[PDB]
Amino acid sequence: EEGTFLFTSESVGEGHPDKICDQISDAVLDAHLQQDPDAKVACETVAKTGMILLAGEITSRAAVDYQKVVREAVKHIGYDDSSKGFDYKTCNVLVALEQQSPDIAQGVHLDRNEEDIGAGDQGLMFGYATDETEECMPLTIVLAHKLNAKLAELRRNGTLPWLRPDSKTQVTVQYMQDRGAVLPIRVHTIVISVQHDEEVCLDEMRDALKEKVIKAVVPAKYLDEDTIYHLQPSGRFVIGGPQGDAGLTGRKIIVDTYGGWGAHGGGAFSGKDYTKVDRSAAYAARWVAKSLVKGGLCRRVLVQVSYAIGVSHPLSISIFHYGTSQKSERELLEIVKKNFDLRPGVIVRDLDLKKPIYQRTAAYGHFGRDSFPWEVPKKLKY
Amino acid sequence: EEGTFLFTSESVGEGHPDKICDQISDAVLDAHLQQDPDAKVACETVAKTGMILLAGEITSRAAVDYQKVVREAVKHIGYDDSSKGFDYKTCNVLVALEQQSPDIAQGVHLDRNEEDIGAGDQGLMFGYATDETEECMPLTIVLAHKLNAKLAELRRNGTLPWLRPDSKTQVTVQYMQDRGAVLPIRVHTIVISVQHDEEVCLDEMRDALKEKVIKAVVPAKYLDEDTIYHLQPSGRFVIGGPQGDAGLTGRKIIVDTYGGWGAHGGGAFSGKDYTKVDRSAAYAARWVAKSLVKGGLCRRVLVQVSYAIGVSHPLSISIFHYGTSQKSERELLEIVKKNFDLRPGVIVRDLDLKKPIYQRTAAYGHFGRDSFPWEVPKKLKY
Ligand SMILES: COc1ccc(-c2c(Nc3ccccn3)[nH]c3c(C4=CCCCC4)c(-c4ccccc4)nn3c2=O)cc1
Ligand SMILES: COc1ccc(-c2c(Nc3ccccn3)[nH]c3c(C4=CCCCC4)c(-c4ccccc4)nn3c2=O)cc1
Ligand SMILES: C[S@@+](CC[C@H](N)C(=O)[O-])C[C@H]1O[C@@H](n2cnc3c(N)ncnc32)[C@H](O)[C@@H]1O
Ligand SMILES: C[S@@+](CC[C@H](N)C(=O)[O-])C[C@H]1O[C@@H](n2cnc3c(N)ncnc32)[C@H](O)[C@@H]1O
Ligand SMILES: [Cl-]
Ligand SMILES: [Cl-]
Ligand SMILES: [Cl-]
Ligand SMILES: [Cl-]
Repeated sequence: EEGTFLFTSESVGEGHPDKICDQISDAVLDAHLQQDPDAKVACETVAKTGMILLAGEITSRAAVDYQKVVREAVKHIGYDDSSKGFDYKTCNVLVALEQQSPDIAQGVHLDRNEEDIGAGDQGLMFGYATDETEECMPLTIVLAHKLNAKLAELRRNGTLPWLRPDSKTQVTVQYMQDRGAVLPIRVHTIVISVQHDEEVCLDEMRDALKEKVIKAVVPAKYLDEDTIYHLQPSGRFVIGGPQGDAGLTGRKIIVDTYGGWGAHGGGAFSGKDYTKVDRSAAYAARWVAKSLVKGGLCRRVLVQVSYAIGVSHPLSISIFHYGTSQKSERELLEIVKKNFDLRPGVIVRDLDLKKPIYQRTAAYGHFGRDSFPWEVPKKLKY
Repeated sequence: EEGTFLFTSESVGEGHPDKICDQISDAVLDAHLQQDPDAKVACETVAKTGMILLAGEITSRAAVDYQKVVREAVKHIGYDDSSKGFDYKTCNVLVALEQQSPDIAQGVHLDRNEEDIGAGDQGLMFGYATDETEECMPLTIVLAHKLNAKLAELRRNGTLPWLRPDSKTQVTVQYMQDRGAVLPIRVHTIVISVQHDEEVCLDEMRDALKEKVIKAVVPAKYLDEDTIYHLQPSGRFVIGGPQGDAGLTGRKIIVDTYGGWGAHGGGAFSGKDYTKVDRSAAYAARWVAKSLVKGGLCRRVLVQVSYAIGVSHPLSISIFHYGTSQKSERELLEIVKKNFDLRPGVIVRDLDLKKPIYQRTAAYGHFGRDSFPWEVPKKLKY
């Protein structure tokens, strides 16, 4: 119908090779933070057949056993046997980690008061919130994440023992306009691809994916006789994980955020401590956006911030409310400036960003879940 | 003023470590395509001190000397001596490349007519165009790219011989609304950080960056006494390239596209042949968007497509014109469907995507430059 449109988002499972890397990078970060809350961490992970490589820069007082940390993360994901294509017990773990560049350290944080630490890099970051779900997230990405979580649940509980950890999902929703906001109408198309054992047949998989995965996740009111299902569309997915496709940290940044809604500034989250504004300022911007929506000021909002390396205050803060506020964007920006301090050395205090909770963020999206500090709205004064 | 806002985009130079990886990945792709136009290539590159690692999946009839291809790419970028932190002559080149998964091959392209080849993965992709510049790109990202290009020019011509290849820039523009379109007013803030030799002092660098870089790129009509300049804001950037910061392919996807404008579906471009719709469908979507703007149908437009692995036709196509067309989005979508075929096996023909031109795309953005096929608008019939 006129005024309607389709929009698609995707998500991936815990054993998707890029997500393996994000989780390992954040397991490394958490291990450092457990011993040194001020650790400077920039840990990239690369995964291919039989290999996890850590590359990057860490300056920390912690003593971290990288072999143990990496292998325990892979064990948790479920890659525990050569029959599955990857095994935490027997893979190669290679480490190419150096100290943080002293030139960066001197320009960012050396001899600086914590509240006045400089941004760890330049960059731009966005925060988004939408009233279309209680958790202020787009329905497309929420459903896509939940489909992957359901696969992992049914794998771990033994219901569908042919499942393996590598999966991808994609959800297309038909939306209608509503005064600048968007309203989901129906699910138009669902894709699910998941790695599987050599014995199970395609028809058994497709039936299970429809009846035990989709129907257990997606409300029936969104599904109808016209909904299109692409279930195991490649026909065979026995080879998977890093053996099927190289993984790298920071290659699922749209899955990690809003599924394509809002906007993205390009920076990856995993493997980075709070001085890297790619993560901390994106978390703070989500917190601002969600606070504006939960505060009743907007129904939908996009916030941009930006930084220069070594400079503590943002270079720019901007807000767009899609026509969903009675207040001008100028007024909302004044409210934001009166209620939030987006220096990284203040964000760290407000969002408790030295705490080792980051591995938990590294699958199923960083936003919309589990009442992390950036998901608890701030009560606004104005 | 009310109705105005700030917006920031960034770009990076040819020697930025992530961009080094993109360029190497596409040098590898081009080397394969020179000998085997049908090569299946998924080449990731990782860079750290003294190391280029290639990881991924290639099935090809070509005989490629990876040592030579990698080292020649690094030579071109300018890393030719240990004094600069990296040297093509003496770095380590490690290769962890396997064949493409046979399970992918059978589901995507084996025994398929070329026009009916399946998408090489699921995913979503966007194309964007804006009439604010002749090349239909946002001014923020165009200026940011041009600042990095100017640095490389002045490095290569010996004017500023203290420059090294690793650089980043960022441009904040004040915009005003214009009937759904956006109109740039002035440059609010510029950041430039660039790697340099041990001898040159900060004041010499800052003066040169203002007088010989910014003033040679940014029209004076956009600069005024209030413009803020953050030039070498870290104070020291002698350590750079992969030694200062690990690089990975596909970690500059917003730099590669629209600088944060429009939208992004998450997929990286470099190192991938045309069957990977992350690249080919994003290129085709840019071509659609630019064709609509150059055709006079819109002033600003965002196109989304999406795919399932193994399926040739897009699962969804959607268009949003920001209120800048007299035609409804429904009508524009009908025009697009009548004029474009977004199957990957047709895109390859329309955009000549077996030709080895990809290394040229891998710095300074994939869009808005050099009349690549996706930048030449299609004449639309309706
Ligand atoms: C008066 O009330 C409203 C409420 C919403 C909108 C609106 C909208 N209407 C629409 C109507 C018919 C057909 C297509 N579209 N379409 C979109 C999109 C897109 C949709 C499909 C392609 C891709 C971008 C987006 C968007 C999504 C992600 C990232 C960036 C932008 N926003 N958006 C909107 O706000 C307009 C007016
Ligand atoms: C009637 O004519 C128009 C023309 C343009 C707009 C408009 C707009 N007005 C605006 C006015 C005052 C203050 C802030 N904003 N602000 C934006 C933004 C953003 C701006 C700053 C934060 C981040 C997103 C974006 C956008 C950019 C990148 C990615 C996604 C969305 N689009 N956008 C628009 O279209 C509205 C009406
Ligand atoms: C399709 S692979 C990307 C293309 C691949 N690099 C190549 O060489 O063609 C991308 C992701 O899809 C999933 N995948 C891998 N093998 C697959 C298969 N046989 N069927 C469906 N999806 C698959 C995995 O999640 C993988 O990380
Ligand atoms: C600042 S580094 C990212 C943080 C880094 N990984 C760490 O360990 O803190 C990101 C990019 O900024 C640039 N960069 C590196 N050293 C820098 C310095 N001393 N001053 C300014 N920018 C620098 C390079 O382009 C590099 O790829
Ligand atoms: Cl992927
Ligand atoms: Cl949006
Ligand atoms: Cl970077
Ligand atoms: Cl935009």
